[PDB]
Amino acid sequence: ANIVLAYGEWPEYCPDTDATAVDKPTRPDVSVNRFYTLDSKMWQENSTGWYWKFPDVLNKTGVFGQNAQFHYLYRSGFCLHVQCNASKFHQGALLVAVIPEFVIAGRGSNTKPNEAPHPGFTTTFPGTTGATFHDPYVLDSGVPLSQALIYPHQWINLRTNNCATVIVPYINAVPFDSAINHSNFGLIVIPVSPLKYSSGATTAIPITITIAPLNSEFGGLRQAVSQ
Amino acid sequence: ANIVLAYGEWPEYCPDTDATAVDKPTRPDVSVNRFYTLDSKMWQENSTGWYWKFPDVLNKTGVFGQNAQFHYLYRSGFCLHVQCNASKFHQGALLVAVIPEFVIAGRGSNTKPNEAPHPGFTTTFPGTTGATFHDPYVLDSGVPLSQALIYPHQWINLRTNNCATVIVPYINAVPFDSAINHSNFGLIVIPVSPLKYSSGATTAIPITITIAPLNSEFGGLRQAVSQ
Amino acid sequence: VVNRNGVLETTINHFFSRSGLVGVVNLTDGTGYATWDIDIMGFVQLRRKCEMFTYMRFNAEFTFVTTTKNGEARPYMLQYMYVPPGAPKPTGRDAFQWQTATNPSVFVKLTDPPAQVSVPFMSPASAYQWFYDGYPTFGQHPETSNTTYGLCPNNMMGTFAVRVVSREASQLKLQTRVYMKLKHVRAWVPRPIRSQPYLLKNFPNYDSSKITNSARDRSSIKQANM
Amino acid sequence: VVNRNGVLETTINHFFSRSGLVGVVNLTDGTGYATWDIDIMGFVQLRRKCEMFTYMRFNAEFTFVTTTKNGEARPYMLQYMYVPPGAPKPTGRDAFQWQTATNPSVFVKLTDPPAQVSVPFMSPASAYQWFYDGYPTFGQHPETSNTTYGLCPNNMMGTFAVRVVSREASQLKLQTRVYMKLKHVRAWVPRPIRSQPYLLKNFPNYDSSKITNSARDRSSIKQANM
Amino acid sequence: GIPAELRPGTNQFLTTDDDTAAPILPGFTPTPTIHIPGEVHSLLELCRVETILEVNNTTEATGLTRLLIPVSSQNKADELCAAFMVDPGRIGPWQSTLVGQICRYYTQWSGSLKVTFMFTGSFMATGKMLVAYSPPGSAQPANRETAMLGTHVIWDFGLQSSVSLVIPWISNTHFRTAKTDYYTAGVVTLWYQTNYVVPPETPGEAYIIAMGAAQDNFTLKICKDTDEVTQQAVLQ
Amino acid sequence: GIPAELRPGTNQFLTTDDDTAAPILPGFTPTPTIHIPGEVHSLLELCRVETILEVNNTTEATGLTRLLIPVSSQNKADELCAAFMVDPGRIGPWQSTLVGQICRYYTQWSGSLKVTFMFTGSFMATGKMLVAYSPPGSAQPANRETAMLGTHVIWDFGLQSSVSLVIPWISNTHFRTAKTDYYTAGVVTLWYQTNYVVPPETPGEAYIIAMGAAQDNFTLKICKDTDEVTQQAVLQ
Amino acid sequence: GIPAELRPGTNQFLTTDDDTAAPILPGFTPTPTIHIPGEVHSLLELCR
Repeated sequence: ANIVLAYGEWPEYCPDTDATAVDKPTRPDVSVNRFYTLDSKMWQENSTGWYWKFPDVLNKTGVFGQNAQFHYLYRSGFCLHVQCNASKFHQGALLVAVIPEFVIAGRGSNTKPNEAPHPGFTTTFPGTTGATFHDPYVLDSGVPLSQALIYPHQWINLRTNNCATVIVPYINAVPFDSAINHSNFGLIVIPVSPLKYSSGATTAIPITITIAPLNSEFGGLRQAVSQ
Repeated sequence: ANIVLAYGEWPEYCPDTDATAVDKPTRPDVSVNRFYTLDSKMWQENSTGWYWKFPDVLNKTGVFGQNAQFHYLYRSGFCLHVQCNASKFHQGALLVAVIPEFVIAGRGSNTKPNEAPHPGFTTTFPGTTGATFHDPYVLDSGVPLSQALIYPHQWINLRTNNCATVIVPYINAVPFDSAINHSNFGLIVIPVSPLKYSSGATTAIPITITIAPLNSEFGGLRQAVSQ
Repeated sequence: VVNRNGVLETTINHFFSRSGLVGVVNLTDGTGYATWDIDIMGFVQLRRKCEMFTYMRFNAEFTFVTTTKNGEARPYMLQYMYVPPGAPKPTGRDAFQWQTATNPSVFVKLTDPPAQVSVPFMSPASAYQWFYDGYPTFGQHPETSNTTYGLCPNNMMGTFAVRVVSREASQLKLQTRVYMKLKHVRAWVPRPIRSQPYLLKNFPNYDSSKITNSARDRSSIKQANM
Repeated sequence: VVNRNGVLETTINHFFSRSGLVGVVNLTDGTGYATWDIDIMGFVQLRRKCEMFTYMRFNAEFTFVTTTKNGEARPYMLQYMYVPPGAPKPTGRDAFQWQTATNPSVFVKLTDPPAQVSVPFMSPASAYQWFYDGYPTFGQHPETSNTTYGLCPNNMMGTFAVRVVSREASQLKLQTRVYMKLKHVRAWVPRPIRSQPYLLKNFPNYDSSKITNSARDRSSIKQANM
Repeated sequence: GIPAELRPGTNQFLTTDDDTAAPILPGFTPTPTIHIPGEVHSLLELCRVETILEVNNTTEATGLTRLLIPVSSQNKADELCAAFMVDPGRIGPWQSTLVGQICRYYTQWSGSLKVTFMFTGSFMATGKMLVAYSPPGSAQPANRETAMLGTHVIWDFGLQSSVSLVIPWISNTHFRTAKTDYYTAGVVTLWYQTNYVVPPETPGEAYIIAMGAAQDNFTLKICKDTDEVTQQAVLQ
Repeated sequence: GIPAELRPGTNQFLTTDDDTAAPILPGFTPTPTIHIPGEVHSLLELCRVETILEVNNTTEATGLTRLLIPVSSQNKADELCAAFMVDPGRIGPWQSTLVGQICRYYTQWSGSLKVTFMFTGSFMATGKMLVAYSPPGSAQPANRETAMLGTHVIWDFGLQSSVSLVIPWISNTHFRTAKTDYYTAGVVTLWYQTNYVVPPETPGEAYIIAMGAAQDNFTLKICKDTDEVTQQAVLQ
Repeated sequence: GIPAELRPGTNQFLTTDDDTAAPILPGFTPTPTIHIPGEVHSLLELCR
């Protein structure tokens, strides 16, 4: 298909006039700006969807992960590539969308905040394997799925294409941030149209995610902390 | 006599800068812009008057009627011609007037709107045969007849003339309108001076109406609805 | 004769630019709120003046004068809210509608001067029209209990709600009078000025069994008494 | 078609520049003072409007409207104090905090018009954000009673205290309503507008056992009723 | 701030005040204006339009007959047909006209007036009439010899059906008050100048319609609430 | 000092007033502004983004299936698939879209609309559809022969998956009110133009996703409080 | 006189307001200023 540039802006280094912390940042730029492949997901007849919180999915893999957990401040953009292919006799559709500041809501009917339910840490920050949607219809947050087209997004329609690519810059209210404490955005994949085929067709359809962290900056060097 | 141009303005097509609905209108302009003759009325010694609500009198006759009930929006001006002749020994006078937005009032003394009397549909929208006046003195609406000379009008004085012609443009608060739901103006004919003659004179005096819809526009084409 | 008499007083703007009684709203605060459907043909003095024309386009100025039953002016806080068509109508003296976040409101004391606001021309059409010959719907339009023959849906402008801003019931019987002034006026198609007494707010009905003559009767056509 | 319809009403500044109910503070004066934590997601009408965006930067105008239980307006003096983060919180109706020497304060009568002040953009970050995906601390973040997952410490702006300036107890039950208006607004990253009912002030929780449909149900897909 | 003091007239709501008020909807753009015919800029454009007088405002006439002045053949000569007062705000025939209704909205009036008479009969009937305006000073004239000493027009029937009589505004003050003695402007009378003459096989009775209006120099002064509406409750 | 008097409108707190207030912190310098992507200058930028309609808003469908219109093979020909109203502020499918939610914040709306239909099936399936907008005047059309007399598009399946239907704003007033009779703009219908045809070893059912949006000439008028929030207490 | 209306924020005493007040002693001339060392223009000179 095409390539989506989120908000029509390329990622870039934090410039003059926009920085606050005063020390020279590091830019590895070849060993961190590369493509990483995650383990895939089995798309089945009743799968609800998956999500990944992004400045933690790569937080433990490679030179990027080592830089992230050695430095205290981080900033970069991303390139997202979701792959899923089937035969010409399969049918379905997936919505792939990038949600900045994707805050997961607790699921319960307690009106007193003291004893109200809350998601556990892993559900909020799944890591490399992601999490599955409990209620895809309300985006697991109380807001409708239908309007998630306001976010930068693509469709994988099995009769049209088999890849979805989004290029996204750095979105935050501060020029630099901690990559262990804050997840800048989440990536959601949801099958709004179910997967269908006939007997004799392959039943094992995988969905794979590959990401590239463009324009990586780290600062505030100290010992290595990851939690 | 002469010809009355209502408010000193000729009818015209809806221009640029004044239109709202965006689609090309139709202009038949030869098969709708022509003269139609209605069946006449017997003027008698105690006739009270008649009226016609005009964007429905022609709503069921000819190509104009077919266009009106096929299209949802309408706009045009009119030319009105009333005919009545008698001998040189007859006497009388008729007032012919055009009332924009001629709303017929209910006749009763009920002060609670829930159970107050109201005119039926036919009395409000008579069609091709018209309706007769119950109280010509109050114009069937609670306002005096004497001041109906504020409207564009003519007199048929049997000793002076035998025709009355009014040319009237489009009067409305919106550039286009529905011809099945809204009657833009009504035409009233009332004998303020009674008809008198002597024995041996003809007793059958008819009154006839002929109309021409100038500058016809229709829009919003769909199926044919007439109610 | 070199006449210098003056004709400026006879213009439409000077004829229509004067406040007049438009509405009266009664509150008991024993419900706790009152509502009023904005419609200005409820009082005859302004109605007769406005119905001399078919089409009228203007801005307005609304003044609110609130008092009690005895006429006292004890210091209380009142909220005036304008609820446009579609918006939810307040349901109690403490409901969630009264935290007006998009709706306009005026907080005013009973001891304050009467409140005064400006209103623009708000019609989906190009002008307000008091006479609409027709129905606002495709249908059957029954011949017995007709109604809906003079709706003019281009004239529906929402409601006005008034409440007492208080923790609980204040036990105050209030009466607020709404006065409207027309500004920047234009008019089209003059009509005869009504001679018959009014009967309904939204319909032109008149008593046919009792028709009043437009001129007072005199004894003979050869005198000059009446 | 030469369209002249007007689009100025649809801007962000005109959409957000209208006062709305933000807080309610109850005082008994039987303690002698009341406090309120400044946080404006306590009422749903302004919350739904503000949560249509991720980042928002603006100045504000705060109006205070104080009444009694019955609604009377007896003449008393009240002190409104704003206590920024870190500053000591007043402990009594006569404590040493009320001699505000660096803190801002407003002395206002119950009989006066509602008080009105201006507030700038006061965040250590570049914008206020209502959605903060993360924790404000390096730690263990337990998996049972989590909390602190949406703190956004860049949004903590201090408290508001109100007292009756008097020699002793005045025996007055007061209620002050705080209305906020946004001015000079900028916004970033629009989001879906919430469909589920709100449950908590600081969390986006929703009732999963009772999910409301975003569209009302109709009988068949071949009709056009709902 | 700026020192000031508040003057008498503070905190008053004048119904006819000309000030500004706070807008409720900022940034608002109204519906665009279209062209509508029949625009009105003053009431004086409406005072000049001719409108029927209810001269036959008696008990016997009801309905449309109140607007018809009968004219038949006489045999006593120099007879009187009709008479009415020329004050437009006074009760009587002028109450049924538009200029009268508008003059009822004001306190003082000035200028000349016009009355048009339109004859309705057969083509064969003919006659002459004397239409006389008499300024104030005495009762209504008792004969045509007295009535012809004032302003008048002699009108014969023909192809043209109507005649016009101009009442020329003979007053001492620049304005007159609509019954607010020192006012009233005189009386209009209508007399048979010769007769109503008709051939055989033709009706012996015909009608005349009168129509009243203002003139170029007409003007009004001091707006007021009219006295032709009535209030009893709040629904009407 | 300077003489003055206080006018009506004194001592009133208008929620939509445009005035000045006293600053609390003099000499204050805020945090400097950074560049953030995705800046929004008006809601009209958001009305133009396509968003899914809940057309299958029935009792049987719950969850994501409310956004899927089923399409299978017929055997009765010229059959009807779907129908819905085109008023964006009305209850129904448009309630689930962004332009509908924003239109619920205003009183009047104007301009054209757009609906995109996206076909989801196998590469081998094919067919044709008739998507018809009908302006007001009657009930929903009962057959394709009636429905094709209005505005319509004939859409065949292929490499391109979606089609667009523009609802062109045929009205008499410059604005329409979102249920505040004289409004509602007509009905959209979706009919089988030919059929749904598939080879063997392929599912016989597929889905269609509809997505609604505004147009360039769209505009809104008179802000108001929406009717999709509810208040019961003060913690939410 | 000049028509006006009074706005919210009337009759309030803001502790950090920047306005004028009426002088109590007209024509007053203070004691002349001498040169004193160690003048301070901001607290930031003392933080350093």
